[PDB]
Amino acid sequence: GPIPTAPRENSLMFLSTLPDDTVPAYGNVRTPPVNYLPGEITDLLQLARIPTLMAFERVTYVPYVAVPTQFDDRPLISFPITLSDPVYQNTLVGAISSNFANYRGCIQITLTFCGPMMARGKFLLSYSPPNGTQPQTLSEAMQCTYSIWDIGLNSSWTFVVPYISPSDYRETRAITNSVYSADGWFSLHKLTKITLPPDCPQSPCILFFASAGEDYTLRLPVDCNPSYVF
Amino acid sequence: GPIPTAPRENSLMFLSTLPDDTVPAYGNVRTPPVNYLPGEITDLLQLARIPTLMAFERVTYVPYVAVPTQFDDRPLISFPITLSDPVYQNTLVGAISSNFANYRGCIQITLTFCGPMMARGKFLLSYSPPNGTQPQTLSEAMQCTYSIWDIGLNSSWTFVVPYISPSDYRETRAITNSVYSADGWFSLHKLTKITLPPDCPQSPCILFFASAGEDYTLRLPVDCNPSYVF
Amino acid sequence: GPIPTAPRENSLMFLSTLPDDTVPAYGNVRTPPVNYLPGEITDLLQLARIPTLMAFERVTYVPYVAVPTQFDDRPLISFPITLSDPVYQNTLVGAISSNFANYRGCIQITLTFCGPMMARGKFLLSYSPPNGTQPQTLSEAMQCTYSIWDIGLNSSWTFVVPYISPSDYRETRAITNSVYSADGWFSLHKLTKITLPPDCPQSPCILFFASAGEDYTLRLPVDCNPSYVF
Amino acid sequence: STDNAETGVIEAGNTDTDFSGELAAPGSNHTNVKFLFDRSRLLNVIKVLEKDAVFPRPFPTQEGAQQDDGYFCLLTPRPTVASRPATRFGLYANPSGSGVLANTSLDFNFYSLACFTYFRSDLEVTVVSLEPDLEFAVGWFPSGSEYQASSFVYDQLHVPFHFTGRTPRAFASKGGKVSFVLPWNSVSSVLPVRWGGASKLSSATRGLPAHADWGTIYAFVPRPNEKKSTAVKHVAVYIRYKNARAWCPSMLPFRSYK
Amino acid sequence: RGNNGNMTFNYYANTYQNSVDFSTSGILNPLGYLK
Amino acid sequence: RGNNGNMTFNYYANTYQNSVDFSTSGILNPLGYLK
Repeated sequence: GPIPTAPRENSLMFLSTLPDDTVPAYGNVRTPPVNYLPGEITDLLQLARIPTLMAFERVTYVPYVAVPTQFDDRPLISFPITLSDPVYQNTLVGAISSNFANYRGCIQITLTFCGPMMARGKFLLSYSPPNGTQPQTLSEAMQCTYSIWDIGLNSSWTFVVPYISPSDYRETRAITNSVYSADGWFSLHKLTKITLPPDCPQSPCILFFASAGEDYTLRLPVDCNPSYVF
Repeated sequence: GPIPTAPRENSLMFLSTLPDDTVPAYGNVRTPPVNYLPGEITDLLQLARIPTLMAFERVTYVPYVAVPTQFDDRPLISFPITLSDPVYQNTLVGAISSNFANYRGCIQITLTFCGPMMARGKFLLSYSPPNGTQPQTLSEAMQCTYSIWDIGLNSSWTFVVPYISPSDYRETRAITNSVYSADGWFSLHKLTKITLPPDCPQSPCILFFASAGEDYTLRLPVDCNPSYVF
Repeated sequence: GPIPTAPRENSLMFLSTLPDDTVPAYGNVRTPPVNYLPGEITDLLQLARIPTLMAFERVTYVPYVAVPTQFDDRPLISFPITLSDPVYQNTLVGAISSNFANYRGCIQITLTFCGPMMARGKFLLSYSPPNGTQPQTLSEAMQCTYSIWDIGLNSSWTFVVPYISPSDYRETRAITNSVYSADGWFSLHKLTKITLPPDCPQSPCILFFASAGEDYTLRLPVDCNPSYVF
Repeated sequence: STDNAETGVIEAGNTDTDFSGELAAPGSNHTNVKFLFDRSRLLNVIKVLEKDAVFPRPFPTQEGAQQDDGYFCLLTPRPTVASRPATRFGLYANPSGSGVLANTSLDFNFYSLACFTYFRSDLEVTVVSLEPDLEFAVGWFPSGSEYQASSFVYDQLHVPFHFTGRTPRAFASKGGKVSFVLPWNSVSSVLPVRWGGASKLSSATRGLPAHADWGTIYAFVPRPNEKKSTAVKHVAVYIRYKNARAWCPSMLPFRSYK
Repeated sequence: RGNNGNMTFNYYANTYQNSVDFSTSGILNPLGYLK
Repeated sequence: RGNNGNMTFNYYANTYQNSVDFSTSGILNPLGYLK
């Protein structure tokens, strides 16, 4: 005999994200093998963990920064830590992160000196947690978390921004500067002036790379912005 | 082949209280741990069993009662036993009970004397089951259930209203004074006048607390009244 | 994947007598015990098997029959055997039977003599299966099924109407006198006149009771008649 | 029985302590917190979109700004105003004069039984029509995001972008209902019934949480921009907490004495 | 038992389908006795 | 547990029906103590 049943209030509804399959129409098809293609990607983090070049303003954009010769106490360059900020816009970390809502883990920064082999100097890198006003001098910078990097044989030096947050997970866009979106600043200080022998070009250049850390993680997908087509 | 079935008369109906779940949309989410928060509440009785302050009229409301100096045979104070009565209105027992329909168990009352340490006296507490007219004298009060409490070192004294009912469970509101809603009266009698040494303030004050008993129980939820917002 | 199924032609139908349950709304309720009430009824036959008083016309109704003093050959009283007949109307057997359609088993009749202890006499009880015309004399009555009952110490005497039918089960109402509804007559004959000593009241009275038998049975419920309210 | 209430801790007693008697049987356990809160209830009533929308601006908005009001509903028991979180509940006792009227909402039952401090639970949503034989759809996006506002041209027919996206969108047949459940997705571990902190480090408003909600919901008509009708339409929103928990006692509202 | 035809499957739990009495801590028998 | 009547069958997996807390590496007890 017929099994008696009563459908629920939710019937004939079409839900895009429903976690289930549907009815086939043209089954029994067999396809060519794909064993010959190497380098299968299993998770997009594999691509998020590859360094890429950032951008700045030369006033009209370049990835590097030119070390001046004048003497002043302001930071050489400083940008905030917010994945929606323009500097991270074109880097892979930012581009992928803009399609989600939350993140964890430690961000990573890398530099490389491309000046003459005969030069010598030292630089100071610091990371300042949030405050009423951002740092503006070496004395203030020394107190926060910082490290000293000196020009030598090896060319590059890596820096890690620790994950220090009042809550697990953080927003990936800053509609307003709540403590859950913005997380301080990063700034670079020229500790000592550069020394060059006679008859050498002045004003060397330095280069930046940005990538995800070891324990980086994303979550909660979201729809993407199509404005690029225009 | 298709399983033949016939839906019942109750189909496509939306029932708020239905005991079942529905279809997920955005599953596979993982949340932060909450092991760090102490004091999880498992049942609202844990809160119903905490004493709180009642209220009376000073003619314009105070929780305490001032012992006069005049001599008269009427009860010092008497209020009915009905959870919808104003005196229990703001106490937790009454406030929570107003959201249900039935109750059981024994109610509990507590007092505390806050007068000078040098005073001495005695009081009589009585509970009168329902009758044609409420008690109005000590001779009548003595016959019902009662106890004698004397001022001493310790300050407080607890009293229990027994559950004496013609039926299991009782209504928590009194639309009309059927025997299933009202359950008598409670009254306090000043057995002897207070004695004080010279140069001391007169008219000490006494304080009341009300709470649920050990074997208190509620049942059958009901919708709440939103008038408080105005 | 979804289970494919096809509902039958009978869907969304509301059938009052359907043998199945429905969806709950406010479950998890617990009720008081009822162990204290004695005399639970499990089947209405328990009540159908209790004797009750019949009725007759005194021309305006009484349960008893007055024994005359005149001499005649007609039966003292005779009524048909049909549960829809007025005499059984108010008795429990008839009242309950009017709510069903079929019946079986043996009906039972009882009498009780309430005259002076000093009286003496004899009576004849007979039951006549259906015929062209009903019996009208003792000679005819003797041939059918009958019994002799004599006044003595004990007051009551029981009589059983056998179930003699051309088919299993019989109708409980007589729209027309088919052999499946009417089943003959019952009549009482005064064999000898009553003897009384001088200075005693004349015309004693006799009383009737009607009840279901041991092997009585009902079947096939039917809707009831609400005319009593008017 | 003699005791001292100043110690704070008082042990509950029974009738037998001071008189002859006995204790009563348990009965039933309808006071369980998990079992109490699993019941649907009305939350808010909103209009139905018939074109691309413009999300309302922040609160310091002056006059003359163009936007769409009353089209979005927040998912949170706390008070809200103009589709944005608030701190004080509002009420219009004199519907007259110029100015736009601000939408408001609240969860009367939840705040009538809000005896604790922190809360956490999943949430199941349902929608229902208030017009005869209406066709509509419902959209949603998680906490801490924003609604895309633009359209595309297909065959010279404008189509709003909110049709498509990788965050749930659902359709219902003529006179049908929409139902589904959501997870707990806010960054905070628990939802604060009452709060006394500040979100921004300066110029903040104390006691106004930032992400105390589940998401946001809206409804729209599946037709192109070319079919903007002449009459407004409304729908009703129902929510139902699921597998709830509480963490710290508090006090209940003040029932005023006439 | 009763006017219930199903004899194989029950979906909801007993305490939700029916009401129960909380605890405390054949041929028909006749009514009315004489001794 | 809760206002849930089904006790026999669950269709979807637990991690899709409910939210879970990711790992890291009877009678009612009283609230408030005195010593």
